[PDB]
Amino acid sequence: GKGDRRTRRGKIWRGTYGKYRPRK
Amino acid sequence: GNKIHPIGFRLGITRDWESRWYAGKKQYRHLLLEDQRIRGLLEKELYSAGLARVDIERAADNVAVTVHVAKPGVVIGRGGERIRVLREELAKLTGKNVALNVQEVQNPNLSAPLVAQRVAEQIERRFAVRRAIKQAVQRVMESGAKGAKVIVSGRIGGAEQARTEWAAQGRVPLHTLRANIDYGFALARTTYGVLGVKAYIFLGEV
Amino acid sequence: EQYYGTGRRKEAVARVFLRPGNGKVTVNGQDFNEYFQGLVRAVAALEPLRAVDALGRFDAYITVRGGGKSGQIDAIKLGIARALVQYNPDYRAKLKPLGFLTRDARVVERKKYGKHKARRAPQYSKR
Amino acid sequence: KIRIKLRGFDHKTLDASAQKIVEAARRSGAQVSGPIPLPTRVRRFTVIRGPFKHKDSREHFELRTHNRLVDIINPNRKTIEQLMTLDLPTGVEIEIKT
Amino acid sequence: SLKKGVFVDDHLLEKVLELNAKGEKRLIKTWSRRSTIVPEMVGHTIAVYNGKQHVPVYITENMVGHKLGEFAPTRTYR
Amino acid sequence: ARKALIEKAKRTPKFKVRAYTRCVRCGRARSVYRFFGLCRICLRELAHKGQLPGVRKASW
Amino acid sequence: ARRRRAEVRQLQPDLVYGDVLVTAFINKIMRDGKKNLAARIFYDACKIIQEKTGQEPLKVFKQAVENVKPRMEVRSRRVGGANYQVPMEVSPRRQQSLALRWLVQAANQRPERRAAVRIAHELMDAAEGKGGAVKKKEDVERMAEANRAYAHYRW
RNA sequence: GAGCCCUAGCACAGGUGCUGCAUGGCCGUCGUCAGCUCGUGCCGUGAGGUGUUGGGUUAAGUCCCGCAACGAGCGCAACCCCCGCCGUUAGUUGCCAGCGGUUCGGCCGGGCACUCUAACGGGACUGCCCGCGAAAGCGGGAGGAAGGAGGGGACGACGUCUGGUCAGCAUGGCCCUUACGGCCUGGGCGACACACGUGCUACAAUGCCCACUACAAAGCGAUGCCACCCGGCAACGGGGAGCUAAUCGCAAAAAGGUGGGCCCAGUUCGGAUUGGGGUCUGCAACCCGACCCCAUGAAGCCGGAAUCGCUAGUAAUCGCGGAUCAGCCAUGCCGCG
Ligand SMILES: [Mg+2]
Ligand SMILES: [Mg+2]
Ligand SMILES: [Mg+2]
Ligand SMILES: [Mg+2]
Repeated sequence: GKGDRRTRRGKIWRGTYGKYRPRK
Repeated sequence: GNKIHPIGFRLGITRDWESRWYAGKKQYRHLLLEDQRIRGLLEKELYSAGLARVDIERAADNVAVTVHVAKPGVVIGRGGERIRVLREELAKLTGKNVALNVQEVQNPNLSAPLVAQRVAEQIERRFAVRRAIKQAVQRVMESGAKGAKVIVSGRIGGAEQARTEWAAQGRVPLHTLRANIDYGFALARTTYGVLGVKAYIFLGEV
Repeated sequence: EQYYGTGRRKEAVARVFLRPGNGKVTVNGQDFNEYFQGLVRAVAALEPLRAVDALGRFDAYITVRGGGKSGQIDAIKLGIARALVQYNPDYRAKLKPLGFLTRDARVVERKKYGKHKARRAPQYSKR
Repeated sequence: KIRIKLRGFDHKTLDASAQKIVEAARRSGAQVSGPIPLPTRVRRFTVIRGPFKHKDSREHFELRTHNRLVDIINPNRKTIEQLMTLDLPTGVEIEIKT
Repeated sequence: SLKKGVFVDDHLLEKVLELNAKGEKRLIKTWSRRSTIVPEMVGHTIAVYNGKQHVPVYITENMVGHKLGEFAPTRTYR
Repeated sequence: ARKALIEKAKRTPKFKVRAYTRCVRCGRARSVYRFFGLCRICLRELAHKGQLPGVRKASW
Repeated sequence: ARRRRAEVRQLQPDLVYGDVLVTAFINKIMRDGKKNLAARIFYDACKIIQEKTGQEPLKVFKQAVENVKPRMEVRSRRVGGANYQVPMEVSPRRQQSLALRWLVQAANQRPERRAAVRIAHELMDAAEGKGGAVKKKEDVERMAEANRAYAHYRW
């Protein structure tokens, strides 16, 4: 989970946005 | 090494700040650096006066410096040719218009920062610590005080072993917030090293 | 025509408004079971009624704001209770026994320095 | 409708200083909409107590900007009398608007 | 890693371009290990400083795009 | 070094990257709170004296 | 507990059968304070007791527990030398504690993939009196008997 | 040869050079432990003792009773802050709560009721009842938001550890004064056969993925937050409105709830490692930045001997913010819920 850049959860944890969690 | 600075501890009640001016992230920073170098030069070339507090109020290009002393006639000059040069030394570096009030301590034996300063003085004139302390407390206790205490830290009498003398009288409820305890810290450069003086004087209540 | 008690519980505040007669319950312009949608405990918020016998015979319009859901459930539980004591000083001696009437002071205790977490303390290794 | 903001580190000398600004506007103007307290912007500092290596144990310092607000519905000079200079605010500030 | 220039140092280029009018010098020693190896100005050998000394690095085609520092390692037995 | 250094940190240098802070009294590099140009120590110091206004003993 | 006796922390009645014993058991199911998810499980599991037997869940439940309460157990003890597994009567409050704890542990030892099932089949296997909970319970009781020789040390 | 600025000398500068066993200051620690004392009287040749001990009681040397002591001081408690309940003052944040217009967004007239915001007060006292007690007090019951220190802070006695720190700073001594000062460029503090501490992320079905779905609780932002448009799978790049910010923005809360997928597998668990293409900040990202997307997908199936935390809104678990700060190696810390 939190370790995976390419998950939603990954993104949240990491602070970032992108393809795997967009900004709406 | 425990024990809070008993002014810090009292800022809410029993003790106000020595800079009462408002500001905001933009210039608070320099309204400080200047603000300080002021009480900087002041403390040095005003020693002889013997200065307790040194409040400061502000409101943009005015600055109500209020040097408290017990030797007012030393800030002044003859009619006023010291106090003239100084309000001019202030505006020298400060790009501002310097109000420069003066106040007096009715009793300098209730002004801890002096009581300390006093004891420091004696120390540099190779005096007798234990006694100085002994007297200073008495002096203070004499002039109406509800309790008081003084600490010299260490290297007493030139001793290789640093030590710590202290004497106390009346109350000094340091844990009671509603105290009103002037605190003052004199330094004391000697030939063989720094000692440190701490003066406490207790007055207040309800 | 109208009845009010304020409930609070841990950041969450309840605006409760009782009206006579019915059974339905608005919360924040939403049906009760629509707001607390399959959250097992919600059925609890209206337990003050069940205890007085006004199980159904009141309508309720509700605002509820503050932090989080399960608190709100309890917040209401006070509103409801307070609101209906102010429709009957006689609604004391039955609600107080089960005390739906006590605010409940228990807040997040505060994170302290040196600890990890208020009480949870760091990990000692000794050797 | 003259509307004024007042900031301040000192919660006492605002409810004090900028609420004489309600006498000198009901006594000399007409209608006032009383003092309104804006929530506060609390800047905090966390400082490690010792000069060296004592990472647990520090001390907590706040710097709290209080915010008060005043509304009056009277743009006349029967008011702007006291309400330009008639002082008792010393660590305060003013926002002037309508 | 950029895409708006190849942040290569003036002082070095100046010295390469001006060597690019019949210029085949080895004596060429830089300190800008930070500068990109730039499209085709190869053939030469550049002495790159590693913090202790410059190093005879021969520069070939297969090795463009890389920085100079990549060829002058800074620490010992690795 | 801490002098040729307290000094050097005053020159606006080539490239602004090199621009660092420094406790304006206790003349010092690290933990420099920007709202005060003050090193966490030479800072807890003045605060205790009340020489930084509004600044206070926090407690909740 | 140096000063006091500590009050048996008092629990909030089951908002669905009205039973303190149930909440207790719901809490023991709970992980990281997911009380919602926990109750889903207990109830979905009561679902799976109708769908499988004629009688009432609250009844299977009460009963399963009853069978899993141990009556004696060994408490360890200092003597001049090494230690002694000393059998002694198990207090009612603890009986309860152990039962529930064991039911939940035994449950998540079972093979079926979904929690509510595991909880249910274990509850079922218990009132019939043959779950792995009732097992690790006769193990205690038996072991307190093995050590019947040292029952002259009970405080 | 006024000041200023140059080169040659001079008095001096500079030193994060040594000594925390010369020091100040500040901190840690036993320890928020229930203690450490003094004045006078008294006892003892004296060091000292009595007081402070004893019986009851407290969280406490807290109070009660007793007593050659009777009182004080630094402690404890209280005086201060936050969190619970209620009131007064106050209306760009609250609402049909009540009514009307609503393009059906508290948006618009309109009102502060309520919620909140923040100032000030009230409230709890063993005050009340029963039982035990000589008393302090203990156990229980009432009423009350709260009951016996209601909950969390701030607050650290006399002293101890020749504790810590001369590299924050201050300082005695000592030592270098075309160099132990200074300036720069580059390297280093990031090395890696190993070994420990503290953490993070896991080893999965009470789970993982993708979708839809306001439950908001501290804080920060005008060389900033950046809505909203458009380009791009995205990082981000154009544009570009609003806020000196209870008004605008960061901002998505996440765990949850609903739907669907995976079906027990080293897997749709886990995301290490490596290849590649890019984005940004920055003079500059080789040594040595973070971020996006494609590929690659490691060890890990819950951990020996040991061993750590926590007694309730605590532990566990889920996100949110901030300080330093160009960017960032933050999984750290300080805080929110
Ligand atoms: Mg030492
Ligand atoms: Mg020291
Ligand atoms: Mg050392
Ligand atoms: Mg030592």
